[PDB]
Amino acid sequence: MRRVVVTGMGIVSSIGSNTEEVTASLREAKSGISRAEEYAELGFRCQVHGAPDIDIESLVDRRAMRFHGRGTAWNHIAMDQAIADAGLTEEEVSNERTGIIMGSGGPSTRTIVDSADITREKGPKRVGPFAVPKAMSSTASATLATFFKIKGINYSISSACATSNHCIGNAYEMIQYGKQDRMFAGGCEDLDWTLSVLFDAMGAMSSKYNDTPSTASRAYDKNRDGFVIAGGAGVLVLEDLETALARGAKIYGEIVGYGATSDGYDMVAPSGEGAIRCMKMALSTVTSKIDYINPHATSTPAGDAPEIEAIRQIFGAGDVCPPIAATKSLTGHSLGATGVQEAIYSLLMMQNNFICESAHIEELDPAFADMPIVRKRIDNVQLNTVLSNSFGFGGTNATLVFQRYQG
Amino acid sequence: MRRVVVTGMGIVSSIGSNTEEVTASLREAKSGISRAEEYAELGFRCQVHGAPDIDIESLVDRRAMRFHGRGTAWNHIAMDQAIADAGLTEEEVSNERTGIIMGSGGPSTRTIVDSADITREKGPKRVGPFAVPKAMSSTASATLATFFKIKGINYSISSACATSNHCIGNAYEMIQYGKQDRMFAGGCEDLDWTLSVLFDAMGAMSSKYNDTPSTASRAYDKNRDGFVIAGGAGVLVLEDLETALARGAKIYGEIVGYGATSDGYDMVAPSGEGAIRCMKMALSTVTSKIDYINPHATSTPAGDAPEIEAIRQIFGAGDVCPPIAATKSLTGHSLGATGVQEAIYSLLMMQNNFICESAHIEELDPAFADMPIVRKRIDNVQLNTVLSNSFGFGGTNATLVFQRYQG
Ligand SMILES: Cc1cccc2c(N)ccnc12
Ligand SMILES: Cc1cccc2c(N)ccnc12
Ligand SMILES: [Cl-]
Ligand SMILES: [Cl-]
Ligand code: NA
Ligand code: NA
Ligand code: NA
Ligand code: NA
Repeated sequence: MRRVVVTGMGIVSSIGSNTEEVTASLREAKSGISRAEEYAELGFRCQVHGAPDIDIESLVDRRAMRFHGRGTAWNHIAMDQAIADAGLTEEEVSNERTGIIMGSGGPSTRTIVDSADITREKGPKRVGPFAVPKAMSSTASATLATFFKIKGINYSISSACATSNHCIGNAYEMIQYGKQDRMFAGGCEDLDWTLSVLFDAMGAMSSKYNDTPSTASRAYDKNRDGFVIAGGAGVLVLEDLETALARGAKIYGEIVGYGATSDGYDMVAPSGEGAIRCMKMALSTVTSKIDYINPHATSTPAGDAPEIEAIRQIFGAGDVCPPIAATKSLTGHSLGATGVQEAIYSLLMMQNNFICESAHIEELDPAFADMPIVRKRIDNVQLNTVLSNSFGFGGTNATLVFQRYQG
Repeated sequence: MRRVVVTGMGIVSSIGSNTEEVTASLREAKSGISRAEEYAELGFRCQVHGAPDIDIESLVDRRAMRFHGRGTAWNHIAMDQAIADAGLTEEEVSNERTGIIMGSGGPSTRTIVDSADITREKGPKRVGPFAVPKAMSSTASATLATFFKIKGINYSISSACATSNHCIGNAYEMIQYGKQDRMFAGGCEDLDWTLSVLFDAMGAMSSKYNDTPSTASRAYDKNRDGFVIAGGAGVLVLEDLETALARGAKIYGEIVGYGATSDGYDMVAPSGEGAIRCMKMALSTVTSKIDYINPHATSTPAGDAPEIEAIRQIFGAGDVCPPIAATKSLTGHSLGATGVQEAIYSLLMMQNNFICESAHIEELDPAFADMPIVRKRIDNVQLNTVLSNSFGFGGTNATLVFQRYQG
């Protein structure tokens, strides 16, 4: 099997509109969470969100927007960034050896609702002719494959909050097996009340910090009370190692492990044992120690703890366990975009020799007092191997391991 | 790479609620298309659909339905059928070597719309706590993986009308590469006005045959005027050959080729050249002649023709080209479910030594007069290798080739 490297990155996040902004937010523990006035107006319990701050119309032209919902428009921006970062020519983007696996946890719920409303108010014709590619689950792959003239693989994987970890992992497999030489991999999610209300209704989102929105997401805090929803996108350019070396690519890291398993247990709550099998699967092909864990940890009572137990089972407790820092405390949870964004955060930390604080821990949950949860940013540290978990509703687990390339 | 066989099938279709019913409809060219009174009431141009006729509550118990939209409920039925057909034990369904790749072209649009309506009329709490797993793009994999206690791979692929062909192909790869020994693969789609209107609004669906609904879908007819939308589901059980042989499995066929490519051209219209590359990819691993083509052909002016040209380019014209019969003329188009259902139709035709009529051709389009489009059912024919195309919006192409197992 061939070796596979990351040669370019792009991102739209609640903590920045490019990799430089995101790096600055990570370093300074600057929260991306703000008040969602619209949620309050509609009567939600949770009134916080992680909203990107980016001018779409300035970055994607009107005709290029015809088939984009907002999530996929953010994904288009991230794809332009990743192409520019990788320094790819048009021929390197558009060829039979180059594909795309790009997903979202849902399609444009906004498009679906607006369409139903306008059908009933003004008639079906007034939905307009461009709604299907926004509303279908493959929206992220379809829109980008068509616009960027992708000729190789083209489809979406979805797996809830695991979505873009599986997209990256499957794209890794395509290259390992020799089916493609370059892949664009990642995903996106719109941020819209028509999606967010589904989570508010299940009581899944934070509601006791509405008056201090910036600290509402607080993985590992004793008083965590649910996740904070976000939108955005991310893209990695992946290449077989020979392709990357021969063109003088930047190598942000090598993908050295991928795990994918299923709990077969509960729709919302993780089992823990599935996560253990997923991490062991990712680690089975890794020879070096892990220097940093980017957990799934979403700031929920029932979710943060089984993952910590799974980490304990594999790595042990205390100083022998890799440092753990939950980026969702700053970013919230962007569903389909989470996995790829967390890959990017981890690669940017590796590039810049620091591990961010696991933010907003005012009082550590005593269940986790034995674990190396990062309470203050760690500087001047050389990270060589990093592990990121994403887990999703339906007991779906994905883990990725990235390594600094040194030959 | 390991050999991979189909050991069980399940189906919910507009032309039958199990494989026996479906076989009878294929043999007798019995249309599954009927009047959609609701579409007429809402002011649609198209007033026809392909609706399954199946009593869900009699086949899936109430607690088991908690997280199902109607499409995934049909998918659950198809999964029960496929497990029963394969004769699998509980241990054979639930183990680390057994996974699920199960998709839909969209999630439950009904759930999304109902949720938005009830939020605005009665408040967010009244959405209830079970909406997310119905509304997310991974609904088919999440619900079934959780209920059937799947422990291996668990995710969805989506690619519009290519969805379940890619699900089967990726599951085939998992087994070929040795990552899993058994996979449940397929997909589903609900049938609901909140999805159908999106297609009516683009003018994509048949509207000139509303007074004769049974003949509205008519691939290759000179007067075809758009596709007819349908709902349903299908499931294949896939196994590595040694696993299948050792347990005395039924072998409905061996998967011997898979193609997946991208047009990189137009969002709605196929390019043709992408399809040629996809078929060549599927055929690159096939040594036998193709005895039957199950085309993508959806009964659209702009879609049926480029595929015919691509077939001509690969296979030639006239008698040297494999017989072509468009099952969508009977079934309509079930979006996420199409691929797997067409695999099942093709395997059932192979099992029963016949090729169905390509139905409702009152006047053949003269552009296709040189091609072996089946005008009357062909009996007493031994089919050994069959090819099925599914293509999707966003220029996404998938082709599967199945072969009668003879060693
Ligand atoms: C199995 C296991 C446990 C803890 C750490 C590991 C590592 N760093 C590489 C591979 N396997 C590992
Ligand atoms: C390339 C090509 C053209 C036509 C038929 C074929 C077949 N039956 C197997 C493999 N390749 C083929
Ligand atoms: Cl459950
Ligand atoms: Cl286009
Ligand atoms: Na309105
Ligand atoms: Na992570
Ligand atoms: Na109402
Ligand atoms: Na087909």
